[PDB]
Amino acid sequence: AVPPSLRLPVIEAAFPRQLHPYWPKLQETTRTWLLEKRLMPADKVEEYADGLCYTDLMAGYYLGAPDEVLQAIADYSAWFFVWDDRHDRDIVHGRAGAWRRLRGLLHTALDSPGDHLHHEDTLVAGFADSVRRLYAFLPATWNARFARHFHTVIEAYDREFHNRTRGIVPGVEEYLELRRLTFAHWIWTDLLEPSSGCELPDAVRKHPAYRRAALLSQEFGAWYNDLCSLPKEIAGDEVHNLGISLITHHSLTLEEAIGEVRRRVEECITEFLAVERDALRFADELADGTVRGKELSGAVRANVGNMRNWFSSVYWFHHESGRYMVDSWDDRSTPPYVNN
Ligand SMILES: CC[N+](CC)(CC)Cc1ccccc1
Ligand SMILES: [Mg+2]
Ligand SMILES: [Mg+2]
Ligand SMILES: [Mg+2]
Repeated sequence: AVPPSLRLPVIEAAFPRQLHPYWPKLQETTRTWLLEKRLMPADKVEEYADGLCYTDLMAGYYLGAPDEVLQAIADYSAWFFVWDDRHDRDIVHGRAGAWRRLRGLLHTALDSPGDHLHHEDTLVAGFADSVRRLYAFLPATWNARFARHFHTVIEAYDREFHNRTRGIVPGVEEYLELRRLTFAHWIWTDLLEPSSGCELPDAVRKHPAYRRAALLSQEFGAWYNDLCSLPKEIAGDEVHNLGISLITHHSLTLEEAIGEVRRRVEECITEFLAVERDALRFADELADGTVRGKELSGAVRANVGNMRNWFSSVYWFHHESGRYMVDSWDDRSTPPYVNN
């Protein structure tokens, strides 16, 4: 039973969950990978990894992905959670130098992952391994776009580091802009393409229906994370959360902020339903009788289907994952699964 304040009947009724058939193998393979890359200590991997549901989250999203593509995405995503944890810990412990160096190494590795496969920082080596594998699926033009997007993500994380160190809470619009980067909207959107086996031409992926459907899917995910992770984030002195920006710059109470975030989340769903019709119509138009047209149509249709799957995957992930279960921690400011 989902807590009343977080429950979204529309998701539960109109966005039925899906699960990729590779999930059982995926869960164990990512667990092994976390252990082999030493991204988490062995006993924490044993106690916590499965319960974190990181593979479940990706397997409920990129339906139809080749197993190897799903595996690389899942490893990358688990890495990404561990990076969020590292960033948090560096901030909490005032490790400005260690963060600066990691930030620099990630920019470098992103451009030449092969060279960093056995780097001394296991977090960098893990990143390089997943990124090298992601770069092996589609042409270099897709790789360059992924890299362009992720350079931007790294810098958003740096801005977060400085906000939290300088005690700054972003304004609401400032936050909403930053959140498209810290949640990595365009990375998850990029990864739809290797999942359906086709780098989409700019003309296709920048079609206003495709763009808007892709945006709304990610806005839902980010803002629903904000709604559900708010307790953990308040407990851990995190300042980046739509609710926190509203309490700060619009003078709402906690109750009022939760309500306003919920409303913005619900609106995302019905805005998506409307644009989804246009995106699927676009998918139909691409099927003009030609082989290429059919390829493009099928890929857009699969991608839009997965933009829809993201809603239900993110929704349930927040109620299933140990990551947000702050009520169960002895110290609410220090999640048990992070390296402190
Ligand atoms: C740190 C969390 N994460 C995933 C790695 C980084 C952008 C965003 C996210 C949170 C919850 C669900 C889905 C994505
Ligand atoms: Mg976080
Ligand atoms: Mg974060
Ligand atoms: Mg959060």
